[PDB]
This record gives sequence, structure tokens and C-alpha cells, in this order.
Amino acid sequence: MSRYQHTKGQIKDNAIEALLHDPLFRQRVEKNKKGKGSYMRKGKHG
Amino acid sequence: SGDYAYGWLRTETGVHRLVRKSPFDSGGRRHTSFSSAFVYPEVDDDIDIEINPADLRIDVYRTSTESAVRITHIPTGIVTQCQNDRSQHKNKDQAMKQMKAKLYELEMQKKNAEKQAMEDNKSDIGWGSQIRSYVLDDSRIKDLRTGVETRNTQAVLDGSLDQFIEASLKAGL
Amino acid sequence: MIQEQTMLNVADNSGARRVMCIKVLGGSHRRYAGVGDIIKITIKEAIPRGKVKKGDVLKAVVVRTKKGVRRPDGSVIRFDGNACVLLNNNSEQPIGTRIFGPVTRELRSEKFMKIISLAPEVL
Amino acid sequence: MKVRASVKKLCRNCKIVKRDGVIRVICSAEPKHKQRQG
Amino acid sequence: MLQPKRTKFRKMHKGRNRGLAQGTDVSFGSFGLKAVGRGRLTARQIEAARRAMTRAVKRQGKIWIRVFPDKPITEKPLAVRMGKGKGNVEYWVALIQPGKVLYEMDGVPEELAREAFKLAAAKLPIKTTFVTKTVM
RNA sequence: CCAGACAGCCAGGAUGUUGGCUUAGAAGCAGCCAUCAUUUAAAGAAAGCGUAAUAGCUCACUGGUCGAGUCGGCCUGCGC
RNA sequence: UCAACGGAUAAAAGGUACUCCGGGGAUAACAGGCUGAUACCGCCCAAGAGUUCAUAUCGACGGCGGUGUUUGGCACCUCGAUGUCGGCUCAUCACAUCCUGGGGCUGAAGUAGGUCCCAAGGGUAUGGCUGUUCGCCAUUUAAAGUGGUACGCGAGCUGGG
RNA sequence: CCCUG
RNA sequence: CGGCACGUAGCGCAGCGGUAGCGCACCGUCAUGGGGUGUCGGGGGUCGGAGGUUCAAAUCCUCUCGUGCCGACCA
Ligand SMILES: [Mg+2]
Ligand SMILES: [Mg+2]
Ligand SMILES: [Mg+2]
Ligand SMILES: [Mg+2]
Ligand SMILES: [Mg+2]
Ligand SMILES: [Mg+2]
Ligand SMILES: [Mg+2]
Ligand SMILES: [Mg+2]
Ligand SMILES: [Mg+2]
Ligand SMILES: [Mg+2]
Ligand SMILES: [Mg+2]
Ligand SMILES: [Mg+2]
Ligand SMILES: [Mg+2]
Ligand SMILES: [Mg+2]
Ligand SMILES: [Mg+2]
Ligand SMILES: [Mg+2]
Ligand SMILES: [Mg+2]
Ligand SMILES: [Mg+2]
Ligand SMILES: [Zn+2]
Repeated sequence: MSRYQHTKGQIKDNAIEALLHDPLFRQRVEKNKKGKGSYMRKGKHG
Repeated sequence: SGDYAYGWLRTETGVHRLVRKSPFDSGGRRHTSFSSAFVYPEVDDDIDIEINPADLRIDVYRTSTESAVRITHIPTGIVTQCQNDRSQHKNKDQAMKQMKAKLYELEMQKKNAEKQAMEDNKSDIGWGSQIRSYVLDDSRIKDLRTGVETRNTQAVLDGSLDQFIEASLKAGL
Repeated sequence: MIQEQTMLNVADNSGARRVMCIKVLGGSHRRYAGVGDIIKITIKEAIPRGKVKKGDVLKAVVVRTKKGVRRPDGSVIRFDGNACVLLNNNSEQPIGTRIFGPVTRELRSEKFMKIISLAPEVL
Repeated sequence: MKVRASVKKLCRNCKIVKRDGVIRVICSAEPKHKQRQG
Repeated sequence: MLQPKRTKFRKMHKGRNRGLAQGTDVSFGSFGLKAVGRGRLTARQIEAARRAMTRAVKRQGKIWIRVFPDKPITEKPLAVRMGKGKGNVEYWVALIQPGKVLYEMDGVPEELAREAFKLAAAKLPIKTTFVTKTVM
């Protein structure tokens, strides 16, 4: 178990919201299999 | 408001992990968003008590009549001087208001320092703030701290968290 | 006769070169320090890799004086400079590991046997 | 000895006494009660 | 800290305190603290004495306060020349003559009432004494 | 108060009972409530010291010895 | 609204540290004097803190005094002049004692203390800053006392303010 | 005028 | 310390014996794929607090506690 390095530095109001506004709890992008972000240049096995 | 509200709701301090097919995205790509619930009790704003004559050190000196008043709070060690007025009583009254202002300022700084220390500890625990995980794509609710799971996402998001809060409160997390 | 604001040379390899006596310990309104008396000094020059740097305040013992020591026979022992050996503030032993130049005899006390031993010649 | 301007018995073994025009109370029970009119 | 809720006039003359007081009889209760000397009583003195009585007796019996500070006292603030108007109102007093039954109490044993009156008299600035209800 | 007083001096100062609760322990003695009964010379669910709490040391109280005054409140003069 | 209301003219604001005269201690500024609100120093009551315990040490709510000692009040002396801050030189007195001396109590094991009583014989820093008294800082010392003396001392010095 | 990575 | 200026809706501001007003803002509907801008239609104020006169007080008066300004000078 290792400490997380938050990018807010010295937190003096609220660290939970600080870790939200840190990149750790960021919203994450999913690569669609088909649809909008659909095109794959090369396959997983090709 | 109500009795035992902070005790009932104190396990909710932390982060919720939404995984769902986002409607706001044009392609229907699913999104993994986060939110925090932070609960803190309504502490009593105590009155700021006045300072004691023995706790103060009162000196008078010549202004640059010795109407200049230097009030020194001894147990903490903070001084305020005032020399602008011919009245030593006016100088002393302004010095006493300066005393009260600095005492209030120092109490606020002490409170903010204690809050910053608590934040240092809870930023140290860090990733442990991610307490709850709702996978609406696969329709499962998970408390990682107690590790408990359920499938009734509509009931959970309706507000039937009694089982989860009881599990967390018996866990002591 | 060493008093306040008096520049002294350093008689050991502690790392300092020139010091200033800024206080004469051991009495109220005490003016002078003879040889073998503790003083409080500050350091004005230093060897760059010396064991003590410039601007530090620490004790020292006077080992040479241009006025010099009077012997009970009637002699005097005059040197050509004023020098001191630096000591720690709380423990009072020499900081350096050897002493340059001759010292005089009345330093022979239980505090300064190491000074008398490390000196090249004792007059 | 405690020097007060109003000396009196504090406990039941305390005795008033007047020595040299000075009222003291003496205590065979607790030396804390030893006190003097002054 | 006693004070009239409203008054006809804000300032009042100095006046004199001659004569001997009436209300020299225990009226409602039985055991009374009655003034012997002559002087003024600050409402703060009244409050401190009443607190000493009630917290010495520890809320048995009943306490009557037979005096009220109706007279405003002015004080000119410091470093101010004489004149240029009467000073501002500072506190309220009650003029008390000799023989004024100051405090009165009932429902309490005699020794406890005497002790509570001793604490009250220690807080008062004037001579007082203990009096007992007489049937006439 | 010569149906022996006050102060000394010799003795007791117990039983239910460690009255319960809340405490951590609560035993007269940390706080709260009640503040009885028996033996009756008298013993308070305790006035104080004390124990980690007990223990232990006194007191109120009453018995015995002695044999003339005792005790503390009020008014008041002069004093500290 | 000659309202400055017994109405100066029908018609009039300022600066002077460039100033000048007549006067005033009738009237201010320094100092003295009277007082003592305030200030400082004592004491009375004792809620409470002190593990129990008011009084080892503190002491709320209130009260009673002392000193003349700060800030004040007055305007009695001086306006045909009583030179004011600070430093230096030289002091002297008080005791409400900073050290040394004697002692009581302690929540005093010893060391080191805390508080109080008695005691004025002697002693009681040097420097950085600033005109500084003061204060802060560095380093000592047994200690770096508090006040009075025209806020001691300019027919003794300085003149930074 | 703009279109969450 | 002495005057004199103001306490009006969430905010900024008018009104100073009988009537509470304007703008931004909030809500609801349109317009847009959606947001903004835009359009339509609403509401919201012990008038700083207290008490005095008057038939009546936001307006008149007193005190009060806030904030601002101007002077706290010769020695
Ligand atoms: Mg007398
Ligand atoms: Mg006229
Ligand atoms: Mg002239
Ligand atoms: Mg005159
Ligand atoms: Mg004068
Ligand atoms: Mg004179
Ligand atoms: Mg004066
Ligand atoms: Mg006159
Ligand atoms: Mg003359
Ligand atoms: Mg003395
Ligand atoms: Mg002698
Ligand atoms: Mg002078
Ligand atoms: Mg002087
Ligand atoms: Mg001078
Ligand atoms: Mg002269
Ligand atoms: Mg000049
Ligand atoms: Mg944008
Ligand atoms: Mg000027
Ligand atoms: Zn005693």
C-alpha cells in the first residue's frame, strides 16, 4: 500500500473535492467497438 | 436536521463511481464519472471570550505626555502599539481592539491549521475515498470498503441504502 | 588584554582564520581576558571546507596575547599576536585536531590537558 | 504562616492567640491554618 | 442587572439622602436584611448580592428584593473639560437610608438564612443587619 | 447547674448495612436519592482525616472520675 | 431672517513660521499646588479551578482602602521670561526588594522552585537599531529593581529630537 | 457564438 | 472624540405624510439536436431595529448598532 501523490499540494479546505479535481478521479474515455469512435487501424491480433 | 443525523450519514464521506451509457454523448459511449458526498456536523460557533488584565501587559511611553499605549498579551506574546491620539485612553482602547482582532485571527489560523492537518491525513489515505461503485451498464452496486454488492440499481438510486449504511456503520469505516 | 570587538587569530585547525571577541565571560563589567580565560567569539574568516563556518557564535580560550603572561619571578612572556583556540559552546573542548604555535604554561588545568598535549611547545 | 487582615479559625483545632499585640491563630491539626493578623 | 423599562426623564438631579427610611418592617417573608448605614446601591451590587443569596440557599424558600435602582447616575468620560452639558447616563442606583429592609426571605431555617445574609452583607457596600418578622 | 453543670481524665461510638445506583471502584466519607429501623447509654445510612475502594484514625453522641460555677448572644464606653 | 433679533455701514473674506506694538499668570502650553475619576499597590467576601480540597497557587460576581505615581480635572504661583526631550557627568532619598542575608507555608524527596513575612548594608551589564525615554534583538552576570528628587542635574557639557 | 474528455 | 451621509427584493439603485418603483437576477413556456443570446408571461421587499406624535408613518422626531467622509489644531 503506497501513498497517492495528489496534485493539489497543500489542501486547506477539502481534500475529497481536491482529489475529485485531481486527475485521479477523472472521467475516462472508452474506445467504442463500433459507432462513433469505431475505426481500428490495426486489430488486436493483426 | 434531526437527531443522530450526522451519525447516520457519517459513512457517506467519499467518492461515488458512476459507470453508465451516457445520454449526453452523441455516440452513446459509456462514461465513468465521479461525485463526492462530504458530510460535516453543525459545530457550535462558540463566543470569543475577552482577554484578562493579568494576561495583558500595559505599557505607556512617549509618542514619536506618555500617551502611547503598548498592550502586550504575555501568554502568547503579541504586542500592539498606539500613539496617534493625545488621549492615552483612546490609545488604549484602540490597542485593546487590536488585541481582540489579533486573538480572533490567531484562533481562526489555529482552526485552519488543524483542518489542514486533518486534510493531510485524509489526503494521505487518498484513494480510500472512493467508497461506492454503481455499474449501471452491468447493473451492480458495490461498496468497496465493506465489499458488499447488490443488483437492484433502481432501488439503490431510489434511496434504499439502509443495508449499505448499516454494513458500513457496523464495520466502523 | 583582550576585550570586546577584538580581532584574534585562530591557533588550531578548526577551520576559522580570524575571529572577533565580542564578550568577556566570567564577571559583571569584566573588561579584559588574559591568557587561559574563556571568551565568546564570532568568526569573520574561514577555510571553505573548515569544520565551522563564518558568522557562528561559539566559545574560545585565549592562548596568546601581545601583552602576555607575567611569571611569579618577574618575567613576562610577550608574543607578536593574539590567538585563540575555539571550543564548543556546551562541552568546552577544542574543535580542531591540532594546535599551531607555542602556548604558555598556566593553561595546564584539567580543562586544557588536550591543549597542552597537542601544542608543539609549551612556554 | 499566612498574613491576612481578617484572621479567624478555619477548622476545629485552630486556636486564637494574642502574642505581642498581634492576633494569630495556631493549628495543631494542619500547619496550613497558621495565620497572622497583619 | 435591574433597571426601569422606561422613564419619564433621562437625567436626574443629584439630590440629597437625608432622613431615615420607611419600609422598615419585614412585610412578605419572615427573615430580612435591613440597612443600618446610609448610601447608594448600584444595580450591579444588588445583582451580585441576590446571586450570593440564591446560590447560598440553593433554591429553597423565596426571595423578595425590596429595593429598586430607579435613579440614573451620570459620569463624564475621561479627558473631558468641565461643562459642555451633563454627562451621559452610566448606571442606576437606589438611595438607601438607615432602617431600609433591603432583602427579605422565607421558607428557610434560621441558621441558613443568617449565613446567606452574611454572604449578601459581604457583597453590600453598607452596614446591614438581620431582622425577624414581628406579629406587630 | 450540687436530679454534679463547663474543660480535662477512663469507655463506647454498634446491627440490618457495604442502604442502593453510575461508576472503573463506591464500603459514613466522587456525585445522586431516601435519610429508617433494631440494640437503646448512644452511635449520624455519618462531621473530618484517610484507602486505588476497602482497611484504619477521630467526631457528634452517651456512660464513669472530679467537685463551683459554666457557655455564647444583645446594647454600650474606651482601646488593638 | 436689521435672526449677531436694544438693530456699527446702504455696502466687507482670509494668511503670516517674515512679522510688529500695547498689555495679561485676568488666560493656555512645561514645571509646582489642590483633588484622585483613571492608573498603580494593598485588603474584605468566596462561586469556582486546583484528581478529593475555596484559601500551595489563582480568584469571578461585588466591596473597602493606601500612594500621588500615569492619563486626567481645576486654573491658585510665574507671560517687566520659572529654558521642556534624549544622551553625558555627578548624584541622593524611599521601600511597594532585582541579587546577596533571616524565616513561615507548599500541591516543599534533593536540585530547582512558587507565594508570603523581615530586611535598604553593599551591589545592580555591554552592544546592534533608532534623536529616542521605551521596546525588540545578541551575549553575559548573583542581579541587570521600581519609584522620588522643576518627568534631579544646560550660570555643568551636547543639541540628534 | 459554442458543442465534456 | 465632534459633526454629516446612507441603511429599500438575492444584488445595484430611485421614491422621503395616504401610491412602494427600475435594472440585473429566479421561475414557466416558446426558438435550438442541445446550451447561450433572443421572445412571451409571472411572482418577490418587518422600507435596518426599537418607540413617540398624528386619522395614518418608508417619508416627521428621538435613540440605537452598522459603513463611508471631513476635522481630532497653536503650543
Ligand atoms: Mg484603629
Ligand atoms: Mg443684542
Ligand atoms: Mg510683545
Ligand atoms: Mg491664574
Ligand atoms: Mg500645568
Ligand atoms: Mg511655581
Ligand atoms: Mg497633573
Ligand atoms: Mg476662579
Ligand atoms: Mg523679575
Ligand atoms: Mg519591607
Ligand atoms: Mg553594621
Ligand atoms: Mg526634567
Ligand atoms: Mg531620572
Ligand atoms: Mg537636557
Ligand atoms: Mg541649572
Ligand atoms: Mg537640529
Ligand atoms: Mg466556451
Ligand atoms: Mg505645529
Ligand atoms: Zn486548622
